[PDB]
Amino acid sequence: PIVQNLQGQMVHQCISPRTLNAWVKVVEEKAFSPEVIPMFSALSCGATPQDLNTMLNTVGGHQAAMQMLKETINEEAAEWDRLHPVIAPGQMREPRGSDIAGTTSTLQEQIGWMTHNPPIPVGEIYKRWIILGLNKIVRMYSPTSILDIRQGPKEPFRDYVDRFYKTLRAEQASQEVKNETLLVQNANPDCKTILKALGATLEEMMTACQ
Amino acid sequence: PIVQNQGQMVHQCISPRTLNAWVKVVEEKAFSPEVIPMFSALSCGATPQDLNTMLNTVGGHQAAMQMLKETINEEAAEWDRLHPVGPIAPGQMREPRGSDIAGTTSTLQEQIGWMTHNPPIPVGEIYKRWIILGLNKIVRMYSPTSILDIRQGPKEPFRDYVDRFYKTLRAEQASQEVKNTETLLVQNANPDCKTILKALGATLEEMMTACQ
Amino acid sequence: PIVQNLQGQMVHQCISPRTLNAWVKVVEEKAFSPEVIPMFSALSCGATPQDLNTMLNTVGGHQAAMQMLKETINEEAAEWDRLHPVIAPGQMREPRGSDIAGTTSTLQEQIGWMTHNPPIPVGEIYKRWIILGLNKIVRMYSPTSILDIRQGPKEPFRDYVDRFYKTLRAEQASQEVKNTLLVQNANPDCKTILKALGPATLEEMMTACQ
Amino acid sequence: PIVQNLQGQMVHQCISPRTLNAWVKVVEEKAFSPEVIPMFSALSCGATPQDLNTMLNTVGGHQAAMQMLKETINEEAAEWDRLHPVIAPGQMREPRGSDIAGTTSTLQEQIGWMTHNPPIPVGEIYKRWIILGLNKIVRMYSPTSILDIRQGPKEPFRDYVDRFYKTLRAEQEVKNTETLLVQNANPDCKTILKALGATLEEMMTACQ
Amino acid sequence: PIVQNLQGQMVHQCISPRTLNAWVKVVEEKAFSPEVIPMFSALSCGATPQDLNTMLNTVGGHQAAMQMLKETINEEAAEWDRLHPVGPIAPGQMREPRGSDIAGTTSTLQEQIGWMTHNPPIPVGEIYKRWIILGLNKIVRMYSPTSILDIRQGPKEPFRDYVDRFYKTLRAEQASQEVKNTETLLVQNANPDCKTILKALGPATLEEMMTACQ
Amino acid sequence: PIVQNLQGQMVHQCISPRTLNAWVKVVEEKAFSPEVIPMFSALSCGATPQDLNTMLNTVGGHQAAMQMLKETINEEAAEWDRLHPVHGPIAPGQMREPRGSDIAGTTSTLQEQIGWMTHNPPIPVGEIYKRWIILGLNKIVRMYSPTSILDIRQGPKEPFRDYVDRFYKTLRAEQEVKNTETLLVQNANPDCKTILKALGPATLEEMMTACQ
Ligand SMILES: COc1ccc(-n2c([C@H](Cc3cc(F)cc(F)c3)NC(=O)CN3CCN(S(=O)(=O)c4ccc(N)cc4)CC3=O)nc3ccccc3c2=O)cc1
Ligand SMILES: COc1ccc(-n2c([C@H](Cc3cc(F)cc(F)c3)NC(=O)CN3CCN(S(=O)(=O)c4ccc(N)cc4)CC3=O)nc3ccccc3c2=O)cc1
Ligand SMILES: COc1ccc(-n2c([C@H](Cc3cc(F)cc(F)c3)NC(=O)CN3CCN(S(=O)(=O)c4ccc(N)cc4)CC3=O)nc3ccccc3c2=O)cc1
Ligand SMILES: COc1ccc(-n2c([C@H](Cc3cc(F)cc(F)c3)NC(=O)CN3CCN(S(=O)(=O)c4ccc(N)cc4)CC3=O)nc3ccccc3c2=O)cc1
Ligand SMILES: COc1ccc(-n2c([C@H](Cc3cc(F)cc(F)c3)NC(=O)CN3CCN(S(=O)(=O)c4ccc(N)cc4)CC3=O)nc3ccccc3c2=O)cc1
Ligand SMILES: COc1ccc(-n2c([C@H](Cc3cc(F)cc(F)c3)NC(=O)CN3CCN(S(=O)(=O)c4ccc(N)cc4)CC3=O)nc3ccccc3c2=O)cc1
Repeated sequence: PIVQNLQGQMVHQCISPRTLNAWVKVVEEKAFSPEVIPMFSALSCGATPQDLNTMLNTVGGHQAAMQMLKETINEEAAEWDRLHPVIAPGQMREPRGSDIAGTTSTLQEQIGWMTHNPPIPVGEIYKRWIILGLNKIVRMYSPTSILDIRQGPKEPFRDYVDRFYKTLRAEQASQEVKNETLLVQNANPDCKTILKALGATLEEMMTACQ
Repeated sequence: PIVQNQGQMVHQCISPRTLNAWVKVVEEKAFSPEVIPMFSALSCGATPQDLNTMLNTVGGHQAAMQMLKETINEEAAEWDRLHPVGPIAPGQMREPRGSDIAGTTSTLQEQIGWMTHNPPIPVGEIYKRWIILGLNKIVRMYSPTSILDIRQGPKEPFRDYVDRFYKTLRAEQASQEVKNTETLLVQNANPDCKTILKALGATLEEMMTACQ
Repeated sequence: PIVQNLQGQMVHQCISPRTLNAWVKVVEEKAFSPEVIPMFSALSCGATPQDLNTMLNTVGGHQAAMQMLKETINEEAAEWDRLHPVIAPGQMREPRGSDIAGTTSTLQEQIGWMTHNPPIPVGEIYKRWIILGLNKIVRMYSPTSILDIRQGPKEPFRDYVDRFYKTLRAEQASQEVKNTLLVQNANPDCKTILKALGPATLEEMMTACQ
Repeated sequence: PIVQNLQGQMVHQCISPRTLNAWVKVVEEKAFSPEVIPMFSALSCGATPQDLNTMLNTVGGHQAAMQMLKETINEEAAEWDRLHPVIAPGQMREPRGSDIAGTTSTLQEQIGWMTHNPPIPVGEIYKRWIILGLNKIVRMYSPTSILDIRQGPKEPFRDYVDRFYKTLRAEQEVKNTETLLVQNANPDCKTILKALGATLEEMMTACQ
Repeated sequence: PIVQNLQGQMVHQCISPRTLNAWVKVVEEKAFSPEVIPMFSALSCGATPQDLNTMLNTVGGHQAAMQMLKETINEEAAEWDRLHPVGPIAPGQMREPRGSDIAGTTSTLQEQIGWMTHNPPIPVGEIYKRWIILGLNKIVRMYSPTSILDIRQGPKEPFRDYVDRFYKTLRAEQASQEVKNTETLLVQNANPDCKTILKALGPATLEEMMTACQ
Repeated sequence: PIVQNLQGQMVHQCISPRTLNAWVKVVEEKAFSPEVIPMFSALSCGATPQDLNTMLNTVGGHQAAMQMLKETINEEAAEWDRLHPVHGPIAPGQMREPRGSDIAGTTSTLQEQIGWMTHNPPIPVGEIYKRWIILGLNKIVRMYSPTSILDIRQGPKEPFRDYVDRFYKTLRAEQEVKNTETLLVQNANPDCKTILKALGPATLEEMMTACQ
């Protein structure tokens, strides 16, 4: 990553083993559950594109997902190249899409762009792209539609809701589309009665159905 | 988080140690009360971004986490009432709205600016306050039993009963005036103990010795 | 905690996850075995009262013990307030009992008191109180009286002694009061052997009975 | 490794136990699965040739692979010696192939070359060679040809693809994908896939 | 412990949790096997007497051993007090430590640091450590199950195993390494088949004896 | 060990618990498999002779091996004393030449050891002693090696790769004399030996493909 020495300067560090291991475990244990994204994002704090490639490369298995991911990166790099078409000796060049994915850039270039003032945050840009791709995967790997999350007849409301919102987190839509109407619909009769009786916070709905 | 290098205050990444610690806490302890202090400790120094990171890494408990978002909305709206916010002065640092504190509408730089500025606007600590509010409501929610239903089993050692009593009591939300203890504790004691305890006019230490 | 930067200044750090986890494990694994006290004391090296509260709060279960602990803290804070009753703008105020327990003080105050020269070691004072309470608990949680630690007829002396001293460690009295019963409670075969020596090191007694 | 002190200077550190253990575990758990290469590369960030030797030496087992590896290093060192044939008192000498593998160089030389301006990145060069050898091994240890990765008749497309690309990784103009993937798909899917002109996302939706 | 800041000065740190845990595990896993001593010594690198007390206090169980240990410390502190007797101290100045100051009983942490970091150092940490290690040796011998005399090579026991037992057992026992000075009782206690073979060589390296009996 | 402070100076550190534990585990898990040597060498990066003694002392069990090791150290210290005999009473203040036993950390203090190592030019007593220990560790590894390379014959149902793995593992335990693809072919089973003999004495890669 790039991080700040107790002096003041911004310097390149290696990825820790702690971070490497953390990432592999995440992927091993949690597949492409949604909470992988924030965990990836956190574990890639400071990351150069090189570090992001390292991280993705250490993922074995899920190679369909990872090819899908490469496709999503191609799309976003091509779009970057549309919006910013691209040389002076000594000076620092503008990065193409493929420079951001760390394909055509060297580490030094990547550091140059990131630590320059103002920064070209190629790490953060590539990360944005990877996270796009990771969302598409998470939805892909999502087993069940939110429509098929119905409260079991002997299912405590809380459990149902847990499933509801877990499932909902996996899917991709405007948070307008994601914004407690299907929650009530899919509730079981006993609860739906109780919930329909109110005009309500989730806290209220969960108390009411407890 | 924000922490101290030399002498200057600087942004660090969240450690993997901290991330893992938080996930484990939530995996192992659900929303047992001791999650709150553990969250608070593990979020020492945290920017709102770090707090979001932490909450995002929680998979499962998504009902709780939506409940949490609601509690944050309530407190942000109230913040916006108490501190209304033009085009800001160029260069200068703007007043944060509620949603800036939850790290929704602020950038990391803004968040750092507010926290490290002198005097500090401790957006990290404010958001943390809100999250902890929400976490308490959840802990009460996830609490299975009312303190009224904590009755000493007929073959239950007093100490165990008390452990349950106070564990259960910790889960519930009220002024410690309302929680103020050694009245329902005695009531709910089993006969053998209730006799012994009623005999005294007493510390918990004394009650536990007496019933041992 | 408060600890020293490689420069020289005394500065506040967060509690490490390592320390948090260490403390929880201690309590999970060892309950209120006596060796919890020194382990708590070590893990609270440098601690502000805030850190001490954090640590105690992370203990789930043993809530009877922890209420008992709060009572012991009340006693000692009230006594502090007896011995030291009692504001100037800018200046640093004298801490009441409840300021030491971190109830009524802010972190800044706590740091102020501790890092001031001369120090008001509120961390160390509160720690003293907590350790008082922890001793009362350890005695409480102690199953057996030292009087009831009798060497089994087929029990190796060393085991007996191990039990003896473990049990003895749990109980609360001046080490004058703890400073005879080891020999008394020994089984006949050993008691003969031990009585044969002139009121002897433990090493000697354990060799003699081996 | 060679890494940067909070001051600013470049200095030699020992390999951490964390790194050593990490590497051994990788090799124990993942054998010569492809993701070992990037994991080796990451864990050898900063490495002197000495550190690279250390790392390879700590691998017990897979001694066939490791001899194969030595052969690949010989080839690349000999080639280095062809392309750069090879002292002034005080001054720093040009490294032969065997100096890069850390066989004939001392640690000091290795540091000298790496930290000199401009750098002679013997660490990175040797690493390049090791990674060459590691690829040959990964292909060796690969059980199945991409030709023999056929979608089972009751195999979900995603699983098939996972196998396809895992297998493909073990073996990029030549690797260039959405031609043998379709060929080897089972009938039901091949129909559906042939119907499109397509991203993998699209193909996987279509076959789901 | 006392350790050196990246500047240059010597400063007190807390004991790490890593160190605490390490010590407890050692004692849990390895009891009073001999390799506990060097492990204690290593884990107590830099230690103040306070840190040494902390470490010993975190040991639960083995309380017989730990009382034995206290006795050994009393003996050595009393002897210290004989060899270095100690008025009201000069104001400001640093006092001579009694035995009980070295065990961290009567000294404060500040005193302990003062003694250790002063030039020349009074290495109270290292002295107390010396005492603890004395006591730990007596314990290790105590907890040692078998005498070296009773380590006889089994009739179907490979020599190497026998030797492993021999020297493990020998390590547990306390005498001058003159008294421990090896390849005499090792041969005696060897089983017949080996004793023949070993006696055939002229009083030989251990390597040679182990090859010969393989 | 001796290592470099982020300033620039060379300073003594304690051995980490991480390093101690690492070493013990290595020895527990891997006995005297050959890869213990490089692992020891790595874990003893920076080591004073004191640190090397610490490390060896923490090894319980394998006490035969460890006595064998002491013998190997005696041999090499005596030889050191032959090649470098020691000067009267030493110059006051000045740093003395180390005898063999000073290098094994038997007769030297830590300060002396640091003095020798950090002096310019360095007397690398750590590295010298390490050399000796590694000599002894090799003799042990060969000792603890169960099988001769001659007795590594490819099983009739043994995949070549496995055979080779055994071959070279075994060979590592025991480089002109070690120089290889001659006994490897000899000891191959008939089916493979045919195939391998067909190629003109070939890389190992080629031999392993051919026999796969
Ligand atoms: C498409 O965007 C890309 C493509 C490549 C990289 N890239 C990479 C990426 C990082 C990566 C990993 C992922 F899991 C998912 C991602 F999205 C990104 N790794 C690789 O490409 C390595 N790698 C080899 C090729 N194949 S394959 O199966 O044989 C194959 C062959 C042909 C076709 N058509 C399809 C697949 C698998 C594979 O992994 N590694 C770098 C390492 C060192 C320096 C540079 C790079 C760099 O640039 C980065 C982004
Ligand atoms: C309610 O206040 C908020 C709202 C959003 C955030 N927020 C967040 C928060 C952090 C968070 C996590 C919690 F578990 C609980 C909390 F209270 C806070 N997480 C997310 O938004 C991620 N996320 C996706 C959306 N849903 S959902 O189920 O599809 C869904 C969709 C619509 C409706 N109406 C209900 C549910 C689940 C989910 O998590 N992550 C950020 C990351 C990067 C920058 C910014 C942010 C930021 O702003 C923070 C506080
Ligand atoms: C008794 O002295 C005290 C009392 C409270 C605190 N204190 C604390 C303490 C620290 C603590 C934890 C212990 F396990 C044991 C201890 F002795 C000390 N914790 C709490 O107050 C948290 N907490 C909630 C209340 N109860 S209860 O069961 O509902 C309950 C209900 C009715 C009655 N009458 C009594 C108790 C349990 C509980 O835990 N946490 C702080 C955090 C942030 C800033 C400040 C504080 C601060 O001041 C510290 C010392
Ligand atoms: C081939 O290129 C080389 C050759 C040697 C080294 N090298 C090394 C290498 C590192 C290494 C490890 C690998 F797994 C794979 C690699 F490719 C590279 N390790 C060793 O040499 C150790 N080692 C000895 C030789 N054999 S063997 O079985 O006896 C043998 C003998 C004859 C024949 N024909 C076949 C096999 C096994 C063995 O392991 N260790 C160093 C350590 C200290 C300083 C220097 C060195 C250095 O130079 C490095 C690269
Ligand atoms: C004998 O020399 C000593 C005596 C006491 C200490 N000492 C200590 C020592 C350190 C220690 C631990 C060991 F495992 C072994 C050692 F050798 C040394 N620990 C204790 O005192 C704790 N402790 C309490 C007393 N008993 S007991 O069973 O009730 C008991 C009762 C009656 C009789 N006659 C004998 C024992 C058990 C016990 O454990 N802890 C300090 C902590 C804070 C500041 C100071 C001290 C300090 O000075 C250090 C050395
Ligand atoms: C021969 O070279 C030596 C001899 C001794 C040391 N040495 C040591 C060495 C380090 C060491 C460990 C090894 F596993 C193997 C090695 F080769 C080297 N350790 C010991 O001496 C510890 N130790 C105790 C004695 N015995 S025994 O079985 O009772 C015994 C008694 C008599 C006879 N004849 C045979 C065996 C076993 C034992 O273990 N520890 C130091 C620690 C503190 C300061 C100094 C020293 C120092 O000098 C170092 C090198």
